Amino acid sequence: QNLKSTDRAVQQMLDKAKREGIQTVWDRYEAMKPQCGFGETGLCCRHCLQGPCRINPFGDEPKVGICGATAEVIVARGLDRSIAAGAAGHSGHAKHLAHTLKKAVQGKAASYMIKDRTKLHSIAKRLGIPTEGQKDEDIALEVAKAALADFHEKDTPVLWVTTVLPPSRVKVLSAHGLIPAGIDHEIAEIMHRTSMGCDADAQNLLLGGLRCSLADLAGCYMGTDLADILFGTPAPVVTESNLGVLKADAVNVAVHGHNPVLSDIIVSVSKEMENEARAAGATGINVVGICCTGNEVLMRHGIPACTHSVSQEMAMITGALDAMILDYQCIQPSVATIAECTGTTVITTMEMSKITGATHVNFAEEAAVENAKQILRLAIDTFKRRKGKPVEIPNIKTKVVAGFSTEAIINALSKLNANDPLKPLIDNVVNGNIRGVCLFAGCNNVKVPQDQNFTTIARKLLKQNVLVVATGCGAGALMRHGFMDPANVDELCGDGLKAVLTAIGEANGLGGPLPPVLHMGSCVDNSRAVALVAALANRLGVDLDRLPVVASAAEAMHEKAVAIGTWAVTIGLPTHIGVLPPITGSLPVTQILTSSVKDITGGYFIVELDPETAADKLLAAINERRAGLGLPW
Amino acid sequence: QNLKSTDRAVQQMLDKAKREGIQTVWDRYEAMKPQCGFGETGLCCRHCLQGPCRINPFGDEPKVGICGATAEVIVARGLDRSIAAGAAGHSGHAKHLAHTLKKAVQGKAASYMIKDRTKLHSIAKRLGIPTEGQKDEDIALEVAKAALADFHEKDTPVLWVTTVLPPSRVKVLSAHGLIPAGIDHEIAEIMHRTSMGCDADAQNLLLGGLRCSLADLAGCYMGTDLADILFGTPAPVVTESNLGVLKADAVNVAVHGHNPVLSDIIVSVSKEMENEARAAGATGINVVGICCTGNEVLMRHGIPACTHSVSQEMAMITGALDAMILDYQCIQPSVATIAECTGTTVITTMEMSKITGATHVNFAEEAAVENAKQILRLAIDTFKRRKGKPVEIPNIKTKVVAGFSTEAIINALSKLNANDPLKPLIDNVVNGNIRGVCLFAGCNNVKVPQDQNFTTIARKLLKQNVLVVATGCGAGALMRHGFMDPANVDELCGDGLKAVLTAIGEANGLGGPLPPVLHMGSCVDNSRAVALVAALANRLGVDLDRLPVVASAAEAMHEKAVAIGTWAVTIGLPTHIGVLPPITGSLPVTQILTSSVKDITGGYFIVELDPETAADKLLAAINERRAGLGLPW
Ligand code: SF4
Ligand code: SF4
Ligand code: FES
Ligand code: FES
Ligand SMILES: [Fe+3]
Ligand SMILES: [Fe+3]
Ligand SMILES: [Fe+3]
Ligand SMILES: [Fe+3]
Ligand SMILES: [Fe+3]
Ligand SMILES: [Fe+3]
Ligand SMILES: [Fe+3]
Ligand SMILES: [Fe+3]
Ligand SMILES: [Fe+3]
Ligand SMILES: [Fe+3]
Repeated sequence: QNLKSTDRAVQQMLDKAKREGIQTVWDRYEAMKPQCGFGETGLCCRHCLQGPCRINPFGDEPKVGICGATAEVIVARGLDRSIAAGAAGHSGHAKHLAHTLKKAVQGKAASYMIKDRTKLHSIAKRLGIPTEGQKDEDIALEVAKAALADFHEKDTPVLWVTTVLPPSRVKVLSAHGLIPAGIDHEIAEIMHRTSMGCDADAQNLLLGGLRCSLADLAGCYMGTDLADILFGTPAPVVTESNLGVLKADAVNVAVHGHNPVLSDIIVSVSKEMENEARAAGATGINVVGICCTGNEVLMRHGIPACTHSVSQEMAMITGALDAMILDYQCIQPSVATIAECTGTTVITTMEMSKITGATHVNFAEEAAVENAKQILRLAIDTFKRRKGKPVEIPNIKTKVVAGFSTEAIINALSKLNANDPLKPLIDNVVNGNIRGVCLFAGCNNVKVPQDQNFTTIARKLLKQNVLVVATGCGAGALMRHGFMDPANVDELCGDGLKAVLTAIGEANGLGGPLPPVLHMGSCVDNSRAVALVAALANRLGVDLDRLPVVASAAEAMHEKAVAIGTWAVTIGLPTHIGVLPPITGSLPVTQILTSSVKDITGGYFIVELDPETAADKLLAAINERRAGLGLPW
Repeated sequence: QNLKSTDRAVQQMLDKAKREGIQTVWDRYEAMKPQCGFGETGLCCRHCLQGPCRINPFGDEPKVGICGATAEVIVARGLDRSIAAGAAGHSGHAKHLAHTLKKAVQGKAASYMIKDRTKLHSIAKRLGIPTEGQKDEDIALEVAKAALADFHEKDTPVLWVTTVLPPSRVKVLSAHGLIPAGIDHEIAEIMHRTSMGCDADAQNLLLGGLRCSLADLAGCYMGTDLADILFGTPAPVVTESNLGVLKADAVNVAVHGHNPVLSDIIVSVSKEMENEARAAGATGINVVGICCTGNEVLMRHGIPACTHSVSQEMAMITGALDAMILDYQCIQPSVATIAECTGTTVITTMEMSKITGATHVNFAEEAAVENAKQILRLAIDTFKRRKGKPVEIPNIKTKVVAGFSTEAIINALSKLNANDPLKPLIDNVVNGNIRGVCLFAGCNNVKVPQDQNFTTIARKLLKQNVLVVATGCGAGALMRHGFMDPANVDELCGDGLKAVLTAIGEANGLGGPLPPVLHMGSCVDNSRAVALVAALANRLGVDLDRLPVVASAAEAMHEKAVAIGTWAVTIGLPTHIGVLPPITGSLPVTQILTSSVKDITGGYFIVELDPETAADKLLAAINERRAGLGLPW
């Protein structure tokens, strides 16, 4: 089972699933092998009913699609649609939060409110919205209107791009025509240009993809901005992760998906139902996280994270998961059938994401508290039904220090230099105590033993004094393996990094270092890493493609991960991806994405499936940036 | 070659291509066989980097995707993305025309103007825009603003749906949640809901598809509305079709693509360059049409149609095609490589649709006349370079009577009943001289001998007194086979239909009947058929699902054709498709689309690849509607 997952709790549940005959994601993967090589390389097209068209990577015919589409075109069109799909997900999440904010301040949903007034005013100021003499509710209405306006064409470009990157970066992108005109506008233009008989030039297609990836970035940044207004900006928090956070004697409720608009409410209501939970024989309601909705409630409230990504079904295999409350994205639909064998109540809540066989509760912000109580009552009913049933919760968990929003990081550094908080970080980059910054992002993927690339790469970088930040299921992988426990700093960190983590920690009262890796939140909260890197760029007077900052989607899966990787490249970062995207069928497309894009945006993809080699390549990319700044490395 | 195309001119060019060694679409199809059965049935997913996933139609594993996605989910997600892509194309075309109109009336592009003031005011009235006391330019600005506003969420739903269907139909659709909230909003929500780990219920997915198909309808109707304001509403016109419309002694310039914003200008400028063409040794500039941009200029100006769809490369094989001027959609990218062997100058004009190896001219409405002259000068240069080269233009052409906009049809019928123009049509439906109405729409497809299904089905329906209307490449197929020549009415039409076509023709001065089939325009102008059918519905006080009206996408190919077929179903029509969409891998999805959707919208798909059988099925659908109205059949 260590060939399926490096997580010992997951391995234990894989053994239980095997003896109980419950099929898992790894079993379904095995049943899919050998997978189609045309699809894996990108050399398949189904964009019209003359297809499917395939092209042999090598050899004889077919060499070209029926309409004449070349391998270059086919691969670039497929990739562009994946970017658009990812942008559609992140920006659908942001759009939902925009409507939620508008409702809150129009007095239509009093379960929601402006919790972070400081963040509201700073976002308003960034967008050019006047705050002097205005009611907070009016400023917020303007912010939510601006958010909605970035989805369509208007007299300005997408402000959640142009106001969040350095002017010099905006200028470079504008010169190449890459600034998005509107988020849903770009998604639709991708779907148009990639349909049959339209764009058929790889460079032109890929430029469109880069622009659509910035629409994804805008959705991510908008989502983080709106969620912080509504739910609070994260600050350091201490919690736990892995399946041992489930408690046999409690009602275990997982929040799973991406958008916390309902699961933030679940967290609140669950505490006010502690006595109703007790009347049913439980100690309490134990809300736990899965995937990014879990990250959201971890970062804001310290809710423990049960599991992530590819291993999500394992939480149900314990027998102790009374409810799984779903919104959208990255939810394996197998959960609805597994639930019949495990006793879990799987509940969908969003109209555009239902799963056959799950119970649907139509969540409305207007009714959030009532809907939450209905859902938790189902979970309580379920707890009662498992009276007397043995459960097998692996007694395995890690300590997690998290909550490192960009504001939190700036505040932590400000204890070393109150009026120039970024300077202590920069000083330690210059002197080499911090070699550079690496962001780990993205999913797990069944093709890769779970977490093996995140942990292997992170260990090498941390020994070389790289400041490692993480989001999403990359943060999930690292937290489940102890990378967010400060007790592991001596083992994992080089001496320079340890010194910096210790100096900042001790200056923040902790009598101990910051954790080895800083958890910056959910996938949309990759936008927080952008905010940090852009602030560093501003403070140094250079663009992001001169900073010693890299990204790694070390185990990517979702179309959203492709979008994030592409915008990381577009904003100027060397960007590692540790699974193969469907590009190898076209050398010209591969060469653009891994090399000639450098001449457009300064960033580039590093495709490398061997994680030791990827770490070396990421270090070389960091060290090249250091050399370009005239720094030792 | 009659196994490739039923068009004799195409067959002649296929022989020339074969002896010259020029590969065609049919050759590329042959090289693709056998095609992938997983893709053909819909049982392939590439929505995440754990794929590709395939499901065996029958037999053993794989039975489910890696994430747990069932065959039902996989098939419904694929279909929904095709609908979204089609909506993206039709509504990208409409959006372009909206911006063109706005520019025209803001004084930014004086090559464009309000040509149809009556249509402008009627559209304004339909949308609720005041016209009394307003400058036309201000009414138009309001109409273009409204057009742009339908792309995004706002306080009203998409007006180019809710104001163009009967209230009773709007009510049925609203009750099922099917009215789109915004065109690009729906496209993005489809891309989101279909991404990994989101919507996983076939009925829910398909309802989303139906709603997105109405966003496609809105784009089509918007496109026709805006093009009529700018370029004029079609009225009856007489021209010719097929390759014999090329002239060896002239500069032959094909306009090809969909959006006529530039090719309407090409038509104008070409006439003012007749003397510059003569100085170069030509008789003149002979503008000819391909595909739907060709239909647009045929309907408005009588420009002859050279060819359509699958046979587009054959126009180049003649050796006499000096330029091919491209916008977007349905352009085989092979044209750019064929042009090196045929001497044709292939010119792209739109930023989001380039083809490697073609010459790009950046068209701007602000510069339309200048850009057109640059392009035509290239075509003239090309004509000169073929001084002395033999050409082989098949001496094959048909006479085409076209220009039957809905306004034109109403006007024609008004000569039989001035103040109740629809009543003569209804009277003849009731008495059986007109059995019903069939709309032929969509593309040719290399899988089907070109035009064989359109002509086979149309012949059977016309003998059974069906009034046949046609758009797009369905109109192209029928025009190239003589179905738009009134001289063929005696051979093709039943006695009842002949009597009606003759009565209307003779009442319009023609001393002869209307043609056997009425050409209602381009693919967006499927919206004109909706306008006609909705007006009939209004006049009878029933909804469209009670009218004896059917649709047939008899040879479909493009994602746009899937969108049109789906909205034809959604508005209440029995809708034949004569190629297999990728649905047969899921019986539940097939059953929804061909049967249980009847209980939602009253329409349904009829999937039938044998064209004689399809005609019988379409007649049975018409006759069932007649029976439901208590009429003989
Ligand atoms: S778009 Fe071209 S390559 Fe794709 S399926 Fe259609 S014919 Fe084949
Ligand atoms: S979304 Fe599911 S079915 Fe599709 S490729 Fe990914 S794992 Fe396979
Ligand atoms: S041929 Fe396998 S992915 Fe299309
Ligand atoms: S396996 Fe052939 S279309 Fe994917
Ligand atoms: Fe995910
Ligand atoms: Fe993610
Ligand atoms: Fe992910
Ligand atoms: Fe993630
Ligand atoms: Fe994830
Ligand atoms: Fe077409
Ligand atoms: Fe069409
Ligand atoms: Fe078509
Ligand atoms: Fe067509
Ligand atoms: Fe066509």
